[PDB]
Amino acid sequence: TPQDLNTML
Amino acid sequence: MIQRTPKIQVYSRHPAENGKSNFLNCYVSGFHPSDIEVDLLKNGERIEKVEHSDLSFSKDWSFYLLYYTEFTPTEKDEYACRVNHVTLSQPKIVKWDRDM
Amino acid sequence: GGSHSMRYFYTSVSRPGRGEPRFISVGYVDDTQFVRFDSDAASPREEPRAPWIEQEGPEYWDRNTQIYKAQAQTDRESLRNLRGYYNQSEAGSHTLQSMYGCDVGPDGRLLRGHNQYAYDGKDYIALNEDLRSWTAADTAAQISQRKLEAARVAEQLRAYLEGECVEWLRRYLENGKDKLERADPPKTHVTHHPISDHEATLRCWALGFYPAEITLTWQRDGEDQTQDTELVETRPAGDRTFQKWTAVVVPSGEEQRYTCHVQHEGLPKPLTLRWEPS
Amino acid sequence: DAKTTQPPSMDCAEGRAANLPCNHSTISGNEYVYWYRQIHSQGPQYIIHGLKNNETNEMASLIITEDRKSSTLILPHATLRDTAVYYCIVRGLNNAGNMLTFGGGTRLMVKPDIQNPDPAVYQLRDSKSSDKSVCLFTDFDSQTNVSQSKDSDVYITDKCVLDMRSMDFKSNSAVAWSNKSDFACANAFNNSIIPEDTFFP
Amino acid sequence: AGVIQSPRHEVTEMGQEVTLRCKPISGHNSLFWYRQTMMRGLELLIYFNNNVPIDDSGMPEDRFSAKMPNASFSTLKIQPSEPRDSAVYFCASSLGIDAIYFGEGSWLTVVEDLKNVFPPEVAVFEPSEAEISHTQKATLVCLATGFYPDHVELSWWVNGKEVHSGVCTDPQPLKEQPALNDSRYALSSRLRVSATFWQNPRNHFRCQVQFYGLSENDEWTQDRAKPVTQIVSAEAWGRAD
Repeated sequence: TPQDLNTML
Repeated sequence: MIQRTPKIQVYSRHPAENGKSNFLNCYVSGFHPSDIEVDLLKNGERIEKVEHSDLSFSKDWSFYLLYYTEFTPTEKDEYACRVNHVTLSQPKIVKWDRDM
Repeated sequence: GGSHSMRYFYTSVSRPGRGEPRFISVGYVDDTQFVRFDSDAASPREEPRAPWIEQEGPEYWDRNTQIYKAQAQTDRESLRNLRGYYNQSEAGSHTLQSMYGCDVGPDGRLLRGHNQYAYDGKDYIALNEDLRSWTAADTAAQISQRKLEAARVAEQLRAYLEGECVEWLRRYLENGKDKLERADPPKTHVTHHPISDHEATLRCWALGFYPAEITLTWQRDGEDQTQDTELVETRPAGDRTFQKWTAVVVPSGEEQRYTCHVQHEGLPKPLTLRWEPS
Repeated sequence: DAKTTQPPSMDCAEGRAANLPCNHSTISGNEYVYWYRQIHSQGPQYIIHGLKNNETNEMASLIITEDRKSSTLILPHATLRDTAVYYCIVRGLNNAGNMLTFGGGTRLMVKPDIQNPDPAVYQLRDSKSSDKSVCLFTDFDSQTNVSQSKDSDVYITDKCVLDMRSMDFKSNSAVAWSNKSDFACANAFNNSIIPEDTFFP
Repeated sequence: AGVIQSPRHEVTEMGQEVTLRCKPISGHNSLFWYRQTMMRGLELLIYFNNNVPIDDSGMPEDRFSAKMPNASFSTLKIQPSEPRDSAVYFCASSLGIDAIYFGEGSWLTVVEDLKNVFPPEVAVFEPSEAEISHTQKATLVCLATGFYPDHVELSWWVNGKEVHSGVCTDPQPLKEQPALNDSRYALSSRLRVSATFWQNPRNHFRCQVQFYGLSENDEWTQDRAKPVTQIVSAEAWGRAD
């Protein structure tokens, strides 16, 4: 299952 | 930000036996960026219902794709893979060599 | 080794003069892909690419679809931010790749976590092995680093990598037991191709093996020969198995001088073999 | 989703420690315990949070049990400003759980120390010379409950705590009024709100 | 600074478009919109993270739209407002997994009809001489009555300066006609001073009620003065009597 995050750079 | 040229292998899924159903594969790997054009050809003609794997990439970030189709190798039919990429001044045409 | 790994690979490609970038995600357990997501689809959704993942209920697919969609719009933000950091123009296409996941041991316990990013094919920023710090490639990456440190993203990632990653990997390994705990040994054989009246090619073949890791070596008189050898990259057969071969050029006779050695998991002991002619 | 449970209400004496319990038996390992409080017509106010270790700050101390299945917020010296609704909230470390989901909370009432109760009901006249008046029940001890009236024509405020800094003096109070002709301060709160030893001038 | 929200008060006739604005704390990358009513308490309407809407399951299915065009600005809009939309809308933000911090809120009353809006009447009730004799203290009581809706802020002003010591104001206004939908509100406050301070006729006491109502730029066809946002006060002087 994918990480439940939407990290931004 | 540099770019990487595709490595191309053209090969059958199983050892080629003329007259027996098989799969023809064009594996492109090690390239960057991801926009790439890949066609399988029988005697110079584009094979129609060619499929490809989902875009993925290696630990060094370079992409790879398997293009494949069912086919029946024969003694004289010529199969090749055409690849165009931003690193190529001319599209490459790699002929299928059943010994490779 | 009796260990396992799970990995997600994201590719976002910006599209200048147009709208949202292209976002693609794929997930693997070891060398077996099991999911995919493509923003280009009509109604994009996470989709199964292996038998043992179709068992998951629709909560799985809805949740992961939402995760990928949010990631795609965020990657769009990241791409225009990075374009700003480097002072690049609006005309060109650019790529942001992410790859993350977890390596666990035979006990199912975590051995290593990963979460790293590349921009236009180049290492941009990576979570260090301690899962608590970052390594940036350049000064732009340090802008990103200050953002990630302020938001404490490393602790979120450590939660995921020590938590959902290992648990879901153990679940997958149990559900696809046959297909993921297997180790298919390579069917191996040597062929001969005369190129002259004294020169020839001696090719050692490994077919049908899993996983992809393998080592082939040519040994002249039982001694490591690495001279005029050709070694092609390991390649997918398309049936979830792999293929590889290595070739050596050889003068006149003396073919029996040469031996090919094959190291692979599914093999009980390494394999030594020579050209058995007819 | 809400994972916490709390007692709906709790009373505390001014200057005494307030121990506010919270249960969260299904808490996960990637989930923090947060405590917020809300006064009246104000936005929720962060108090404190923690994962595994107990925590302290200027406002409170937070005790999380070893199995993490329950916790206690501790206000070590309640003041009148601590009267508010206190929310115990679980907050996870990913997007599914990053928002706060507010439950019932605990309505905490900080009761003032009334050293010298002097309960009385006074009549106050409008300064504008309109012959209107209000009734003021005041100086009663903090254990007195002011009930509302069943008559929609009689208005009785909740109890209100006044801090008179000019004399370091605190006092409870409630205000009643009504246009009803039979309404008088003698009967304004006699509605079982006042004990017999109330002073009626 | 903290979370900035505007407008703090909005009293507007149903059928209008309502826009609530929020500025998160500088550098915060997550933003939440919450609604608070009596029935359900605080409820998440929408959660943005890094400008991307993550969870809008709490948004009403119609008439409600939330936007985050840039990292330092978000709006909640209600396309045609309706009286049931009345509530307090809170904006909160956070920097990563640090604590979420809330704004002071936008208090929205969507009113069936502007003719329903009434400013308060204010009356100051002088201390009882029985209280003065019995305790040597003197309690003044302010009463604001007859106002609708219930956006009022009461304050006490002694000799021209706003005071806080010795004041207790009701936390919520009560209903004057608790059954009817016509119901105005009332609010009480107490200011308690020394008997000697009240007995000085030089001391001036003013109870002030700030009322949020119509904009000066609202339409109005009634005979009575437009019930605009305004202050209403009542006063009393001290008395040696």
